Amino acid sequence: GMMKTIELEKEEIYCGNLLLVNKNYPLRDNNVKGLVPADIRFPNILMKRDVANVLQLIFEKISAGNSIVPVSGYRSLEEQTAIYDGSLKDNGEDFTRKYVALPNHSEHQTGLAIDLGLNKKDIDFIRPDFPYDGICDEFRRAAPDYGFTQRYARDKEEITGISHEPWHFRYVGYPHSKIMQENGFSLEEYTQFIKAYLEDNKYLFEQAHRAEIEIYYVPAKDDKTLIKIPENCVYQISGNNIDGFVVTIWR
Ligand SMILES: [Cl-]
Ligand SMILES: [Zn+2]
Repeated sequence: GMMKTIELEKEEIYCGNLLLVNKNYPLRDNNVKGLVPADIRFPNILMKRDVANVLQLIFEKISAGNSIVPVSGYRSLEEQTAIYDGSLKDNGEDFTRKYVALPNHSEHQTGLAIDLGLNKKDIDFIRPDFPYDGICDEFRRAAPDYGFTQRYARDKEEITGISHEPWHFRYVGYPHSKIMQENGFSLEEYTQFIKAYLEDNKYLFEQAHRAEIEIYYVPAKDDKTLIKIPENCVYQISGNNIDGFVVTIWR
């Protein structure tokens, strides 16, 4: 059918589900919209609306009931700064650099990241309990089917700059989360990987109808970046927070 041109300003590389935010690549757009409470039972834990909806789908699918609680979701700049400086004081500099993201380098400031914990009264905010057994592990194994990935694995510490965290999950959206799982990728790795697939060489994701999904990378131009899309497709576009765009096409 008809194709459609999308025109993107360079600053849109700093918006979207696939932002890479880490020590090297800071958040450059503090302007998160569509934050809502993740759950009636925790009004102070906010996250992006579609991400709260997805988190509810996962808890329903695994029958989590009340055994998993959200410990931290969206954090503003002032919250992250207070957490970092308070951890300097309580825990020391080595621990804090390994476990608390720098202000403006925290995925929590995007509304796409969530810290989860077993439901106890004894919950450590910085280290909540989220083991690789039982219901927490059911979540962990279901998560990539729904757009979530465990962000900081032990075998990727040298790449992520952050120590192993059982409890921290990041929404990137489907099928990206599933492709990362199949390949054992951290987000750092996936952000490089997808650059190998340009518009004339798209990555093809397909399960078993369902539907075919194509994904490709578009480098950002200095000014306006031009992307073509079929009117005959649901699509998503995200910046990668560095240098370009990932386009996802549902065929
Ligand atoms: Cl066109
Ligand atoms: Zn976290």
